[PDB]
Amino acid sequence: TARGTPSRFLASVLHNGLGRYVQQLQRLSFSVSRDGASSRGAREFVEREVIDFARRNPGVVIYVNSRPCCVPRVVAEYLNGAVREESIHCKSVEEISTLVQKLADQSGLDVIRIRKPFHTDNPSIQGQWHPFTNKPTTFRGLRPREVQ
Amino acid sequence: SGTWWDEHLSEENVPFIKQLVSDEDKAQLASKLCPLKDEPWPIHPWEPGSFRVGLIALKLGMMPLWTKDGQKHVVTLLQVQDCHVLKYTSKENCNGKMATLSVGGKTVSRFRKATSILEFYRELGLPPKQTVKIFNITDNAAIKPGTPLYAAHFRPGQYVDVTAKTIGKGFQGVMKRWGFKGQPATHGQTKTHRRPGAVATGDIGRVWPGTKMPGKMGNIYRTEYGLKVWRINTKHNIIYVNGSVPGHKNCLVKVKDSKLPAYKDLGKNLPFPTYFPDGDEEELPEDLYDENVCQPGAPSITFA
Amino acid sequence: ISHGRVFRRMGLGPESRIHLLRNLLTGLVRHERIEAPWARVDEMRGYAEKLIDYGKLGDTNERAMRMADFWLTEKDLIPKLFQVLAPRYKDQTGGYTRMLQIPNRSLDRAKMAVIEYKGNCLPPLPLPRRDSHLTLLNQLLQGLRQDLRQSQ
Amino acid sequence: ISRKWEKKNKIVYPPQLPGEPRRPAEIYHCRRQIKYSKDKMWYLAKLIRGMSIDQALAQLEFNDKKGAKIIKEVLLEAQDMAVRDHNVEFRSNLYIAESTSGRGQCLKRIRYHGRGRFGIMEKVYCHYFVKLVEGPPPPPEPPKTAVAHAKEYIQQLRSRTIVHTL
Amino acid sequence: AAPKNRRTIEVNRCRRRNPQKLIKVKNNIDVCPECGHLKQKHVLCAYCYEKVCKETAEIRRQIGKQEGGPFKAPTIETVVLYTGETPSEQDQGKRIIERDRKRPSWFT
Amino acid sequence: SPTELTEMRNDLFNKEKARQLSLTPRTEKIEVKHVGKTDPGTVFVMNKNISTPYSCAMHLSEWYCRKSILALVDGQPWDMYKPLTKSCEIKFLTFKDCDPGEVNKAYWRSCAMMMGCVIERAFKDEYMVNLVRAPEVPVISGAFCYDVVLDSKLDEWMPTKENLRSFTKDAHALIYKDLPFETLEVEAKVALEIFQHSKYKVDFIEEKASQNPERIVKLHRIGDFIDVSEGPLIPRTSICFQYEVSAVHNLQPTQPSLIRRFQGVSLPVHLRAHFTIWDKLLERSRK
RNA sequence: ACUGAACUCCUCACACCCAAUUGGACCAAUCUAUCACCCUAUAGAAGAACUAAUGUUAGUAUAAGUAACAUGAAAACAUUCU
Ligand SMILES: [Mg+2]
Ligand SMILES: [Mg+2]
Ligand SMILES: [Mg+2]
Ligand SMILES: [Mg+2]
Ligand SMILES: [Mg+2]
Ligand SMILES: [Mg+2]
Ligand SMILES: [Mg+2]
Ligand SMILES: [Mg+2]
Ligand SMILES: [Mg+2]
Ligand SMILES: [Mg+2]
Ligand SMILES: [Mg+2]
Ligand SMILES: [Mg+2]
Ligand SMILES: [Mg+2]
Ligand SMILES: [Mg+2]
Ligand SMILES: [Mg+2]
Ligand SMILES: [Zn+2]
Repeated sequence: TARGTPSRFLASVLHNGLGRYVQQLQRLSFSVSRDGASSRGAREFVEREVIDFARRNPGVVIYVNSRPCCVPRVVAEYLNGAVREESIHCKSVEEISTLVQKLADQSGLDVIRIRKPFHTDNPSIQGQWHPFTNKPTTFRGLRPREVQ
Repeated sequence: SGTWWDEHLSEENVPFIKQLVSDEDKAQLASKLCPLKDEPWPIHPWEPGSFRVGLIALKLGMMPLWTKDGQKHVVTLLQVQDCHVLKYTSKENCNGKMATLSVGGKTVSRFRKATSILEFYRELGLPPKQTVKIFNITDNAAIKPGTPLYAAHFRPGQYVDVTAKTIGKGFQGVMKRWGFKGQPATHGQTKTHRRPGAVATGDIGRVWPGTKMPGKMGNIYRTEYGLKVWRINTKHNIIYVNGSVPGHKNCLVKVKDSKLPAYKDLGKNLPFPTYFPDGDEEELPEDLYDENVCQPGAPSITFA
Repeated sequence: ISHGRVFRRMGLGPESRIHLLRNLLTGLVRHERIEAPWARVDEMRGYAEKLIDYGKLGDTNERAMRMADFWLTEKDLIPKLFQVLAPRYKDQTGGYTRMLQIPNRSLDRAKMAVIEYKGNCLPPLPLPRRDSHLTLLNQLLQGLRQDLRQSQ
Repeated sequence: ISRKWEKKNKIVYPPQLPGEPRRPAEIYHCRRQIKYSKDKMWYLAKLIRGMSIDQALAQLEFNDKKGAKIIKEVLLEAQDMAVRDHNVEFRSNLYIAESTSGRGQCLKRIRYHGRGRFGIMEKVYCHYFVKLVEGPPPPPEPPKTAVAHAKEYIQQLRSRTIVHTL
Repeated sequence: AAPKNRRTIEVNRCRRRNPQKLIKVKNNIDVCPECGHLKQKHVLCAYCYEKVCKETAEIRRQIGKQEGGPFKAPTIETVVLYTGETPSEQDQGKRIIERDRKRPSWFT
Repeated sequence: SPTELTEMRNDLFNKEKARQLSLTPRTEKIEVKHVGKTDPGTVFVMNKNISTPYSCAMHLSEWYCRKSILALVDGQPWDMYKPLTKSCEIKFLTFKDCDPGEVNKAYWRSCAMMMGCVIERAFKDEYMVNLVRAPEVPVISGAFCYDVVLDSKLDEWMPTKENLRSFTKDAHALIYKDLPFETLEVEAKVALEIFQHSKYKVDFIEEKASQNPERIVKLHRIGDFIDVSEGPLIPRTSICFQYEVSAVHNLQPTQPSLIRRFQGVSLPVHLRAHFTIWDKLLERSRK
């Protein structure tokens, strides 16, 4: 629930797409087992898909560890300094490729409740409403029931 | 740390300080004996609808009084002790209907009073007083603060109202507090002798506000209306009031003119602002009696 | 309501109250200094002074003797009252006893009091004493006293 | 059981640099298995919480409760060991930082009632814990002034935004 | 009449941590000038009184020793004399109590 | 300008204190035996010139710190914050003692100096104020007094009741400041350097040096204010509770110059008087 | 005229709002076979999952620091007194 969870406003890292778009994902670490059924899909991913992904995303450094492990994992690091650990345990190649692409598309901002589906730093052009907007001025600036 | 006046005083300093403060109090009281010699506030003649200031008296006790018709009336003795006008407030300032006079009575220790009260009395030049009561007056009845008040302010034949805190009986049950009949002694009645019965009704799941229940009785202000002034003793400042006034003996009572509609406009003959002894026109005797009062020293009454 | 009630309710009742006070008073006559609960001491104090007054009234007096016989359970104390205590206080008209509060009892945390007959042989109590005259406040007031007496 | 409070005096901090404020000495001391309710003990612990060592000892000396003398004993022991072992300069220059009661191990007994029926009585035990810190007792938090309240309220008004808008 | 519901720790804390329930700080505490131990004003110093009581007890032991058995209250005044003291003109015709120790400073 | 003068005085005071502190032979230890009715035969093994009687009290209890006003060192009065010099016997003097005469004198002198500070800072910049001295008037007189020479401009000026109230409020502010009474024992030359501007101070230092076998004089500081004292002072400014500046009198022999005697009355926290008694003391102190 | 639903449209998605009952897809932990080797895989097994039985045992709360309970007095602690 919202009351049970932290929230944030919609934001970018450094006004990402304003000047030029910079891919937020920086590093991607994979822990894969040579032997082990959990990492089967992961192995097949490393065999076919990771090379092409690396070519497509030159800004991201990909590390493949290939060590004994019961659960294979992918660790995603972002420019803002966020770290995300995602289990690729007993996942197909398609599922892993999907997940990895999602990580590439995501920024480092926390996946929590976003308060407003829009964000602007200049909401007003004509000038924000105040009580004296849409009020006429009076001669000599006389208050009601003022003699002088 | 807590401190009292004589905490840090020597063996010989205590009597000296006591004497010094007592003498100053005596001097201050003696200073105010002549208000007319001092610059007074203007004295106005009595008009219909006007209300004058009252007094603060000490309840001495009771004695019997007899009348020429032969009927015995018990009277209460009210002694007026160091009664002074303390403060005047205008109607506009008070934000009220009438002008007010704050009047104090019965001088007390300076050492046992708060700084605020002490400062106020210092400005007055009077020793502090036990109780201060407020009297609603008309503008023409205004008296300069510091002016002493005397028992001769009231006159025999006049009716007065007396207000005091009643004798506190502490926490009392329903029978003593509200005169509930209680329950019978025998014929069963296991644990019900003095208990309140049904407090409320079944249908209401509650008890009404202001239901009569056990609690603290006494120690509250009550007014006794339409008490006749039988006698004044000018020497000792004693008022003899008909019947019983609320409170214990040696308490302080607020005495004002009767508010009852019967005695509305009987203030004609009374000294309007107050009685000023220093005026010295027809110097009053020791005792002022009502016509009906059997004076001590009078011959034995025969019903002819 | 207990307006103007001068005697405490103590012991198992009125007789018991008398008997309790009698024992405390006997203790006081013998020892000349007694520790007891504060309230009991305060109650007994009055009787202590009254006893000295009857002691003063005379040895030969039968009324005083009867009173002394009642209040003193140990009979050897009856000479002492008439021949020691009464002659001691012949000068003064009252204030024979001295009562002072004592630190609370260990067991039951009861308010405690020491009562003595004045002029006893025993070591003096650490009585409370008023501040010396040579203190700053007392000096200022002595100055004031001097100025007032010089004015007159 | 756990006895962590004892181990707290065994902490050794590295030597301080010359350009550093002097670290106040902390002393941890407790009495275990006091035959006394923790609830009753709490009041006495609360009483002396902010006080200096001498103030606390004074208050405890003239208290009528059983637990008062026990806390007095613990405080005196703590004051002694503070100067002796923990290199506190002055015995007076100490204040109570922490003062707490905790539950002890307890015993179940039978309480006989006025039929065949009964109740289970519990023999209460408690621990008293104290932490003393070298230095004058910190001044009590001043009551909020009208100006402080006013400032806070203005701050609230100034903080507010147009909600559920662009 | 039994509780209809368990009282919570929040409500119980409010009851038992009320100022009314709390122990009040005492402002009566002063240093006894004689011994330096703390005394409550209006109350005799515990230390000083204990000292006086110890001496009183010793004298009373001696009184009992001299009297011998019960019902032996003297019909004359009593005076206590320490070591290196002789009865005066006033002390003559009084019962003499001998103490093995010296005069206390406070005893006069 | 007054500001530069006080600044300079502070610099000289600090320099002298630093000089005195520098010559300490590396934290030497002194044995100080406590000779009192209370806690008898306790020894303090303390620093030669760092340690003070207050730190001896701090060794004993808070009660000693709170109540002790002076220390008697070898039967001589000594400030609580005045550093010790040698192995000695110490006892602590409070207001409540059988003969608190020394404490009375110390309190009296301290209040005199406080009043001096207040009246110095009180006047406007355009007007000239010169502090003469604090006479050793007895407590029995009823008012501590200070002699002041004002400018020729305020010769015809007499202070109002409101002016006296303002002095009182400034004095209360100084009490609220809670400033320690810093002391310094110096050679005459140092005092001359500090008090070169005020000729009255020059003369007073000269006579004080003359009465001493050496040229040793005593100086006291509250806060940015330095004054030469007749004797030892109370530890702290907070000791005073009731402090009112009573009256000002022009001294009769006003042939060469006009000297105002400022009179006031004070009582400590320990010996607080009731409102009524205090009023009597005020009415006397005005005389 | 406007307001007014989970109705309908709109952007994207879709197995994802009935009692008893019935059909189906998954699955925590444990043991075993074979794997795996910072805690897992495919199978075979089974004392295989507890917000509820005035459930059983244990702990600790509430009522509650409540109801209730206890030591005749002084003293030399010899003793005496009630
Ligand atoms: Mg009946
Ligand atoms: Mg019955
Ligand atoms: Mg029955
Ligand atoms: Mg009563
Ligand atoms: Mg009883
Ligand atoms: Mg049975
Ligand atoms: Mg709608
Ligand atoms: Mg929808
Ligand atoms: Mg639909
Ligand atoms: Mg659908
Ligand atoms: Mg099962
Ligand atoms: Mg369970
Ligand atoms: Mg169950
Ligand atoms: Mg209850
Ligand atoms: Mg009960
Ligand atoms: Zn003592």
